[PDB]
Amino acid sequence: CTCISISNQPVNPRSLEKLEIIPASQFCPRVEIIATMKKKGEKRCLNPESKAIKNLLKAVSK
Amino acid sequence: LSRTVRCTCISISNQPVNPRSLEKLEIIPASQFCPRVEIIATMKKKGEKRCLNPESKAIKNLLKAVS
Amino acid sequence: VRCTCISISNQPVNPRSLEKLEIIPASQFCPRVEIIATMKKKGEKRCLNPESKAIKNLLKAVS
Amino acid sequence: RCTCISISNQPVNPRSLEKLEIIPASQFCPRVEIIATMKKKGEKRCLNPESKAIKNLLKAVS
Repeated sequence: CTCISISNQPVNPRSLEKLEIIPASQFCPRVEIIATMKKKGEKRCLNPESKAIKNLLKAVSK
Repeated sequence: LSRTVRCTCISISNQPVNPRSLEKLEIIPASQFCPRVEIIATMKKKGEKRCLNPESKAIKNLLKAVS
Repeated sequence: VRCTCISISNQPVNPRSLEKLEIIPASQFCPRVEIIATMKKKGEKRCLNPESKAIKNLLKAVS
Repeated sequence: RCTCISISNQPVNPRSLEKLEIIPASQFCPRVEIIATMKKKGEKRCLNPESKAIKNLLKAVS
């Protein structure tokens, strides 16, 4: 897929420009949570398993 | 200061979306370029881009649903 | 469709802060050319003047 | 991680283009990319930033 490497690193919501979620397609057996950081626009993936993701979305809501 | 450009969504839809029909989904929290969160649903069919109303209680379950 | 540009800046673009640059030719619900530039920092967008020449340069300087 | 996997070779009618975007070589994708969004069925297509045509096409669409 798009992630060459998933990250277990925490990401502070307030540093999120746009969070992207791409459910398992027909040519990518697995979920993909790509975060796009503000500064520099750093793009890194997120381990779908990690627990903080299980609430990072609820965060980017307000 | 005042913002130069507009937000990405002309309209936000209250209609719910079946998680399995989503091909993508992206949350874009506010900024001083679009002072409000825009939830964009990218459907599988006709690569259409429908925006979802973050207010809709519907667009609060669709996220856990995708993972 | 609509025109995303509320404004257009005559300021010069940091050819190296240019995260991404879009060129939306004139449509129907937006009868004009819009040149949007997203700067890396914060990923903030800024419209550029398509009549200006800063474009002949910048645009070319980005390929 | 890059957006463009395989840049296209065949010419894009300078008018039949709905939107064009340039992403200069970044710390997240070593190469200057050019995605041509097509009106009809809004297909997406990576152009070849080298074809002398492109250099001119980016000019024409302004």
